[PDB]
Amino acid sequence: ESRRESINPWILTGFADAEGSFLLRIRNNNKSSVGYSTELGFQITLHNKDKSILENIQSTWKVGVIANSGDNAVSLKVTRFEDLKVIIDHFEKYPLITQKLGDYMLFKQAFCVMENKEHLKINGIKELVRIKAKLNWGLTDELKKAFPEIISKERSLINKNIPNFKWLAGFTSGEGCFFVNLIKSKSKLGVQVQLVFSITQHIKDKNLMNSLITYLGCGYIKEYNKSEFSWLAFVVTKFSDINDKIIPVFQENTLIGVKLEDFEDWCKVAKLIEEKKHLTESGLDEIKKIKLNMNKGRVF
DNA sequence: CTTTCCACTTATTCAACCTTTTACC
DNA sequence: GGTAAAAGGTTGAATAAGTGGAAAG
Ligand SMILES: [Ca+2]
Ligand SMILES: [Ca+2]
Ligand SMILES: [Ca+2]
Repeated sequence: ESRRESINPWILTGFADAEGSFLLRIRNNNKSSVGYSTELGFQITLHNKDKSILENIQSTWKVGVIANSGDNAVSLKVTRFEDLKVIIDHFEKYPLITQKLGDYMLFKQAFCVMENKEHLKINGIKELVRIKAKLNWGLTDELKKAFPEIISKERSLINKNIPNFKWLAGFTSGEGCFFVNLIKSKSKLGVQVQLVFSITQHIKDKNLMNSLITYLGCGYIKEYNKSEFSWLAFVVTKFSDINDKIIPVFQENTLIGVKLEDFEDWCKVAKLIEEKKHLTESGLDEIKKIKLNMNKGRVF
C-alpha cells in the first residue's frame, strides 16, 4: 500500500541476495489426502526500524503480507501461490548472483511441482522432499525419517558476476557498513579519523567477494573466524579510494533503509577530511558527534 | 482438504565495533 | 615523527531460516 516511489528492480535483487530467503514447508497434516501439506514462498525479515523497506517492496511487487517477528523485527512473506509468479518473473529477469541463486532455482522447481498440483499426491511430495534436501538447511529430522532414500549431498558452487552498481547498492544496503574509526594516535589531536567501508559475507561466496576489488578498483579481503564459523569482509581504508570510488557509487545509486542515513553521515565526515578539517579541533568535535549519532549510536 | 495468514522461535552470519602495528614520506 | 593505512582481531544481534496454530470455504 506504500505510495513511496517503487524500488529499482536491480536494487531489489541485490537486497534479496543479502537479506531474502526462500521457503518450502512440507508439513505433517492428517487432514491432507497425502498426509502432508505444503507452503512455498519468499521472505525477508528486518529490524522494525526498516519496516518501510518491506512496505516499499510490498508496493513495488504488489504482493506479500507484513507481520511482526517478535517485538523488534518484522517480516514480508510471499506465499500466496499465484503471487509467486511475480517473484519468479522478477528473479528470471533480474537474477540473483550469490549462492542464494541455487535456493531460487530449487524454489522454482518446487513451484513447477505445485503448479501441476503434483504435491497433492505422494510422488509430488517425494519430489518436493528431494528439492528441499538441497534448499537452505535441508531436511528436518522428521522428513529424514519418513524419506530415508533421499541422500543429503552438497550443492555445486554458483559463480556469477556483479551485474551493475544498482545490484551493488541493494546488496550494500543489506550487508554494508559505513564506519568512522577513531584511532588513539601519537598525533597532535591524539585521535586519527579513519573511514572504513566494508561488505561482510560467509566464505561460501569468496569468489564474489574477491571480485569486488576489481569491480570497484580498490580494497582488500579480510578473513574472520569465530567458533565453528568463517566469513570474509571486503574492506576499504584508503581515503582517496573511499572519496573517489566508493562515495560516488552510492551517491549515484541510492541506498535504501536507515543505512542511507548512515552513509550520508559518513559522507559528511569524508567532506571534512577532504577539507583537512579532521585535523582541527572543531572538525574533530563534529566528527565525534557524528560517530555518536550513526550506526549503533543512532536512536530508535 | 488445501491454502493462506498471523503469531511466534532460533542459530549464526552478519555489521559494527575496538586497539595496535606498520607504511609512508 | 606524525599522519594514513592496514592488521588483528571481538561480539551481540539483525538477520535468514524456520515452526505452531487455525480461519476459511
Ligand atoms: Ca546475507
Ligand atoms: Ca542488514
Ligand atoms: Ca545524522
